Amino acid sequence: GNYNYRYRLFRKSNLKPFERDISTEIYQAGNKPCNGVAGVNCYFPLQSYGFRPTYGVGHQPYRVVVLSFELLHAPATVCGPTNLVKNKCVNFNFNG
Amino acid sequence: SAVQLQASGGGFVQPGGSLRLSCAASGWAETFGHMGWFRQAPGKEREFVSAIDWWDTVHYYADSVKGRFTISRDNSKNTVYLQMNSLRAEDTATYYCAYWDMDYLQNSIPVDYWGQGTQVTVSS
Amino acid sequence: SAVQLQASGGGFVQPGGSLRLSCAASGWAETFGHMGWFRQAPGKEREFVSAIDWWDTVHYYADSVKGRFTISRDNSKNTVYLQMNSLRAEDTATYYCAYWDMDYLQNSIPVDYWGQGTQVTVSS
Repeated sequence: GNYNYRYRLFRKSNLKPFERDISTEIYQAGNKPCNGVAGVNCYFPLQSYGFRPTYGVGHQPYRVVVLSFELLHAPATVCGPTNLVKNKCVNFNFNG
Repeated sequence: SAVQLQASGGGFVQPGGSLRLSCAASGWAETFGHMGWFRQAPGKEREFVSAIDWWDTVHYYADSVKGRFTISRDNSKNTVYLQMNSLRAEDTATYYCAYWDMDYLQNSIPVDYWGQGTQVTVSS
Repeated sequence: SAVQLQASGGGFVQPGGSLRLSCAASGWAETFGHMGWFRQAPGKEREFVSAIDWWDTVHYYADSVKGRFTISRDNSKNTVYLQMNSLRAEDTATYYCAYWDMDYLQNSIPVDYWGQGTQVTVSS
């Protein structure tokens, strides 16, 4: 059981695009005050992931990588593969 | 499908004795599923303890608790009861009540719920 | 998308027999589409057989295959099977393991990716 991976379910607020949340405070879920102590109307937002090779594929862990490019000007960083002419009508591909 | 499983009780007891673990549901679940417990030793990862259904038909005990810890649900009180005996070292930890959701157990793998626990300490 | 499919199995089934196929998947895809089989009856048009959701949340069946077909994906090697019970004597077709590269099947006619035909005759 790979319980190292964990997820959050009892979070009050939504997140903006590409917004990180790392706070692990006890989530106050309702009317009765908790004063920071889990109990009535209070849950822990963090939950460990039950992750074993014996599991359903939907329940099975998936490694997800998200890349957010910016196809705009300014120097890039990635561009697979020249010589500049200087007076003739020639197609140019200067950094993008 | 969100339960605020309420837990209460605890105290300090002596080694080699016996006690009980508490786990009661005070919220709205997703179905009539299984109930159990999970424990975590200091400096060690969380460890599964025991598994039992809504009707105490199937009795899955851990080997560290077999013959000594006898889990059993209630005729009418709707509460499983892990009654201990001859306590060992591994059974003294911070316990969390487990809750699965299945009738025919193909595998004991899928978990569905969690709740608060009871502060049980076993020392002289 | 560029998805390679790995289907295998078959044999020589009998009236009232059954099959237990397999269809492994490998290759980058635009989305996690559904695997399954588009079998054309011998000399007929390609017909949906039984589709499983990639998350294993949706199952599909058809009248020509109801009661004698079922699709299930292997959790270990990711090879989706075609295991059935008492397949009839008329299924002397070639079974393509097609691949809808969409998360939901509004209609089965547009089949982004496809598979290899599995030719199994049904006679003793």
